[PDB]
Amino acid sequence: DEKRHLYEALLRHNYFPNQKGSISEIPPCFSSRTFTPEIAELISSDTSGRRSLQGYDCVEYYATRYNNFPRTLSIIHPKAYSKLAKHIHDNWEEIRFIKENENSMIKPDMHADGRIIIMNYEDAETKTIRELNDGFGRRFKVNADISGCFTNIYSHSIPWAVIGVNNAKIALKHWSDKLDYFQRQAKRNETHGVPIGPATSSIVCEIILSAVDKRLRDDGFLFRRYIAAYTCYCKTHDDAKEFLHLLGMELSKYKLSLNLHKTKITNLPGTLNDNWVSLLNVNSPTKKRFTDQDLNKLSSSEVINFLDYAVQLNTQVGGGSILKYAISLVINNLDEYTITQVYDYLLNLSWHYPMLIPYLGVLIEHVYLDDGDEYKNKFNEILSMCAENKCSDGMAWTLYFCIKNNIDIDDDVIEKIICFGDCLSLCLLDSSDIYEEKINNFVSDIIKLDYEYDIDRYWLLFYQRFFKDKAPSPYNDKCFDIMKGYGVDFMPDE
Amino acid sequence: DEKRHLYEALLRHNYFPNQKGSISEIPPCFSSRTFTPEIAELISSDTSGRRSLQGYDCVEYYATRYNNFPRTLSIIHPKAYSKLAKHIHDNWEEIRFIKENENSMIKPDMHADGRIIIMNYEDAETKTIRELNDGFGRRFKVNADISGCFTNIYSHSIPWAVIGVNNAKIALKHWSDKLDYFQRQAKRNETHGVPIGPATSSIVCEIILSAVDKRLRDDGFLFRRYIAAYTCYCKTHDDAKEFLHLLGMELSKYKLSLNLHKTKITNLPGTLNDNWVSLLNVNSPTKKRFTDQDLNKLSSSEVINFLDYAVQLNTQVGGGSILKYAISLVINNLDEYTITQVYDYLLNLSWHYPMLIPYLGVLIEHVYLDDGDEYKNKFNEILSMCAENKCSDGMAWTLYFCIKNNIDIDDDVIEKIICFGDCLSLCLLDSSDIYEEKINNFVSDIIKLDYEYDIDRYWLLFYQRFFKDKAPSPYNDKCFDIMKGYGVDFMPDE
Amino acid sequence: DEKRHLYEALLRHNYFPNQKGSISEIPPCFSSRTFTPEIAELISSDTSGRRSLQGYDCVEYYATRYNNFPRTLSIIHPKAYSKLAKHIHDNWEEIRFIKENENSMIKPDMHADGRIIIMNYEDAETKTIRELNDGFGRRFKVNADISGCFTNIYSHSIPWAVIGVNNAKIALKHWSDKLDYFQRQAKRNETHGVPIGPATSSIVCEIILSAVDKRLRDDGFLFRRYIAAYTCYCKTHDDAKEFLHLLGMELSKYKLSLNLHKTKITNLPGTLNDNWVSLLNVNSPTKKRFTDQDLNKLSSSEVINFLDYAVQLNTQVGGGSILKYAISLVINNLDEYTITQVYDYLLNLSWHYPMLIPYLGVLIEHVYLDDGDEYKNKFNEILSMCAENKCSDGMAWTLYFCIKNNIDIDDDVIEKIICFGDCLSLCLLDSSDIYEEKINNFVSDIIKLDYEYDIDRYWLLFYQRFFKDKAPSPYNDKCFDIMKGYGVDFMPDE
Repeated sequence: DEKRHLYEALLRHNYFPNQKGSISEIPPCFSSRTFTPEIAELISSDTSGRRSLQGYDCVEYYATRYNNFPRTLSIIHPKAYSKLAKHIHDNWEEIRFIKENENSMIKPDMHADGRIIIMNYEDAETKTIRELNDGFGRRFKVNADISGCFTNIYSHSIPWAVIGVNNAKIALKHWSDKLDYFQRQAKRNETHGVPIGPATSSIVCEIILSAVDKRLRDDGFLFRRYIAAYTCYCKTHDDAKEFLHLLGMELSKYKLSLNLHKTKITNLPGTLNDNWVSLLNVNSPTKKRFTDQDLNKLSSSEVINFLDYAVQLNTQVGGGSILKYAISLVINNLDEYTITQVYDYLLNLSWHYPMLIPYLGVLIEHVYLDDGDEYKNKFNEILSMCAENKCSDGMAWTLYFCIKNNIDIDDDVIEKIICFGDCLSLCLLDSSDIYEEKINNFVSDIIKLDYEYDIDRYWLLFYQRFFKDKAPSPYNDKCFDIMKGYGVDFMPDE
Repeated sequence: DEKRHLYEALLRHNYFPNQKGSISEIPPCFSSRTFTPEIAELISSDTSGRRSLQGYDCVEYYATRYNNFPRTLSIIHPKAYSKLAKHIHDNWEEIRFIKENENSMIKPDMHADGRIIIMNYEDAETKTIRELNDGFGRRFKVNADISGCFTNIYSHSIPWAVIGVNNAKIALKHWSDKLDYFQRQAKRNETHGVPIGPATSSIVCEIILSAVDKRLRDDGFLFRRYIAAYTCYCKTHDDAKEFLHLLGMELSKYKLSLNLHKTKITNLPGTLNDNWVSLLNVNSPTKKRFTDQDLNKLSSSEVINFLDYAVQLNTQVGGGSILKYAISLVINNLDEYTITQVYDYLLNLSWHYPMLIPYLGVLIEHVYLDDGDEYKNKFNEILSMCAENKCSDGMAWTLYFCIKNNIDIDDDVIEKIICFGDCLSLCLLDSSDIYEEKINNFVSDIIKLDYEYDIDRYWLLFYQRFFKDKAPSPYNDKCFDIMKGYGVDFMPDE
Repeated sequence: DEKRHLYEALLRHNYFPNQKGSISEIPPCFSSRTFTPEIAELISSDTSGRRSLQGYDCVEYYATRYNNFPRTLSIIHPKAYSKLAKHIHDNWEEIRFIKENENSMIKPDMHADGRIIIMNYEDAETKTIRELNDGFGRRFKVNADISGCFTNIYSHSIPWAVIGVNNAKIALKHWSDKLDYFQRQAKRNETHGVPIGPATSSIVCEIILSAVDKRLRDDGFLFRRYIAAYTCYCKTHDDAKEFLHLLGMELSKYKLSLNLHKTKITNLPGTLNDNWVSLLNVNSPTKKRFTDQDLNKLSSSEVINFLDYAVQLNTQVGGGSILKYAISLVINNLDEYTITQVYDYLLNLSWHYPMLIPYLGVLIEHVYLDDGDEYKNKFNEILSMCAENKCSDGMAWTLYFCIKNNIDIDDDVIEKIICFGDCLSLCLLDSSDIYEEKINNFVSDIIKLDYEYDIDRYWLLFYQRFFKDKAPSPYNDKCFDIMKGYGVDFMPDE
């Protein structure tokens, strides 16, 4: 069924931040499968325990963007998440109108892997045909962005999108009001904001933005939405300015607004992709597939020169993720002579740009890591940099490389891994079991605070220790106990 | 013979604007062959009829350049053209000194197809060797342009070029005076200007500019002429400024002048082609021929990315016809998977740039045009745009595609095709025979004016209707009758 | 042995300016082998003759850089050079500490060909791995240059580097003091400067700069030296400014200084090579080797378009030797159809850029030089340009092409070859033997001056005439006689 596929997707696949489909933002050690929908029903049914704080906090995760900026992905506390996912499942026949929207490019969809939200998933041919087809006969292309979107979505506006603003205000139960309550329970009983990364917040965002899409559609606008980005194709500048006005009205009705540093009108014909994308692909040494693998295999100077050219292009343009695109272009066709050179270049690029650390997972088997302890000092210097810059995805990926490849990790860099206080980093140090006593000091400092929001901020670490019998639950409810009795592990093996 | 080849070329091949050798400016439905030299002799011999207006007007044709600018090509009225071509033929032993000029790159020449004027015809190897050989040892490259050339060539200066200015002024018969008269009869008995596109005006321009070439040659200048463009190679800046001075004097003697927005001195070594040409060819995915066709066949992403890069390069440089060069680079090596994608990209580019419409004639058989009437609305939206922008070559090419592929054409776009009043468009609508009555209203409005110049502006439409027996001749002379009796058709089949 | 290999290298291989390893700065007609170490010992042992001038002058050679700037390479007078080379040989166990330095990239080393100093010699893979390895984890890259280095190295500071500044000042014999004296005797008994091109001056420069390298090393700086260029990799800007301060102190202690027009701090990650290098290599049509030679063979338009793109890139960037790199990329894979076109393009580029003349030695066999005397006028027009611009390497290479290919050379260009007064040019005219009498006038004007420094400036011409029995020695010492008796020829055959 599609209800069952959504129920699997909300918990087994898209609970953790898993929207990016090329490389994940979270290392593959952390997996949310075995958190089955029946365990979510049992958690929702459980009513024990008393909480002194309204709502639940989230395990935080600062992922690095192309400009090294942090984006705070969140792992919802699972007692607050099981109710939210179960509510979205039970109400799916009244929610699936977001699937029938045609202006939302990334939306819930029955993906084969098990997910429902995968950004940048559709193939290049259809994307090109759509871009030309919608750019047919038009003069201007308007790009608009919602300012926060994740930051300031109003949860009380979830019924406003569903049955209208004034009908919902008069009505103040209906399914969308309980959805608003359950979404609020996900993040500290707070009206504004949604945790970034779970598909439940993507569904909540799609529900609110589908009314905006409906009103923009009914006024005859050619437009597409990519999460919070609206692209409009306009025969004249009348359409260009009036779409911006109508989008501003429709967002302001649901308390949202437009990012005016991201608004720009560009005369068609522009570029189907961004300009740096075609600059890289035109100069890519892999741009032609030769149908024989020896020809497809690249040389040392070819890959290195393309990587230098990508570095200059990112310094000179910087409009997008130039390094990640360029590295994905050359990463899978490396010859054995290249692997050490491109590996060290990736070490250089991963230090300077910590979002490039996941690509280091491709080469680690082919590179002989023992060497003369060069890579040993490299990964620790990266770990120190990720501790310094407060970057969670680079820290977690580097620690996944350190435990998976058994490379030792220094004490002084751990002094800042423990002091940074990223939860997912501390779960990796927790799964190592060598640093049991520095982990114990941190969790004891959390418990001695007697602040439930800090325990909810480190719920993944606390649950991993409780499931590994190294600690008891810090909660008086049965949620951790129902998780552990059924075998829920958020750091599972194969 | 060469006299006979010129006589064929003036009427069968280069009567209509046919100078461009890669893609024609006029669709292949309009062909000037079967207008044989014997029919031209019979037209010249005929002396019947009375005309109230001095001279004849021309069928006008606004072709689109690389910057979307119109250039008004002209189809000379054939009673005024037969006399001109016959006069140039009879006097060819006194005209062929323009063929012996060595500084005129495009000039009358015995081409194999049947033409005598083909711009951009010589191969790249000789052009490169000439450019290096003439750039041997020199410091500066001067580029100069005649301002109007076609716009303000003085017809009375045709004998001035032939026998000298003062000798011709004292002489005021010689063959060049009758050539001046016959050239004036081509365009409304007007002294200034030549109809752009016939080879007779190219011969007239070469006759006048050969004296300029002779004087510049005798003063020891290394220079080449491309229609109205002079390139000079200079050992110092003394040569650079003095060539500009002498060219200004020699043009001002024959009443011409220099385009001073097109004058520029560039220090050698510059670029053999223009800079965007090498930028495209260096980045072209077809730049290396592999001697096997599967390797020569291109992929989807390769062609699309090169086309986006060409769009950015034209937006960023714009110095030449970047899109046409880039499309000619990739057009003939398309794989079957590409054809729909590159076709839609060409639809996007043809709408924005109407000179790119002729390339749509390459792909139309390989594209299944029935579809879901998408291409049906595309070609009509292009037709509306060409009606709006007053672009004749895009209109004529799109109509040639519409009749040849049998795709239907809307009434409201025809409301502006009839209102634009391009003659060659109305001959396509005339050959369709569905819109017989809107054509009849236009020609009746022309005839009711009783202005012979408007009848001469639509002589091709009037002759096509008269030859198809749908209308009588609007002329009291026998020229149309001698044309029709011998079977002259300007819209012939095979 | 390594002492013997150095002794061979100082005289047989690196006496003449031979540091560049791709194409030499001096044509292959001039070779310093057969000037064996035993002849150097016999010259050093000889004590006859009286000289009225202190020291010896050098045969001068203005080589053209990438910006057409002259660099004055010098061929040391061999009586002053044999003593210097023999002194460096005898003291090699006290000099070889410059070989153990790890921050000097170009230094004495046992090369296979016979040299000890070859700049730009190490392979690209190690250079890339070193550049990434030293750029590991750092924020800034400091580039610094010694201002003159060759121009103002203080010879009295040779013992200052060897045993310390104050110890050497108090000591005022030790081996480094006699090295300072012998280095002074090389150039006119002058304290400042070293003749550029002999390896003895490279050894003298390495001796002085190794103390700077030692002090910079002991203060924990990651830095590399390329002759006179220091590159430093810095974790912060504290290291960046403090390295510049310490390098300025260490150079000022040995009387040197920093080129402050060549000092710049660039945030890593920059470019491993320069930016134009990756721009050329990414756009190079030879960037992928196909393992079959027909595929590796290039077409006409491909090479010509890459050469035009290189010309624009050098006009637009100009940061390095863009033309020489681009030509070396395509020079060895030319197809037979290309050779004439790329040859004429190289003629164009050699005229405008005289450092590109040596590449003309690759193509001269494949090009049929007889033709219609086109290349005959080309090489003479180049010879006139090299005479005009006072460029010695272009003159010498063009004359090597003229004598080797037997192409005639005009009298009026020889009027300026004789008037320029480059010594190596006059040795080529001397070896031709046709122009025996214009050579005789020049050497008689030199001898009538009775200035020993001019005779030392043309010692190579004087020795070549004396060894060819066309003239007697202009020296009262036996050095020329011991050279000729053992068969020393500086223009030898095979």
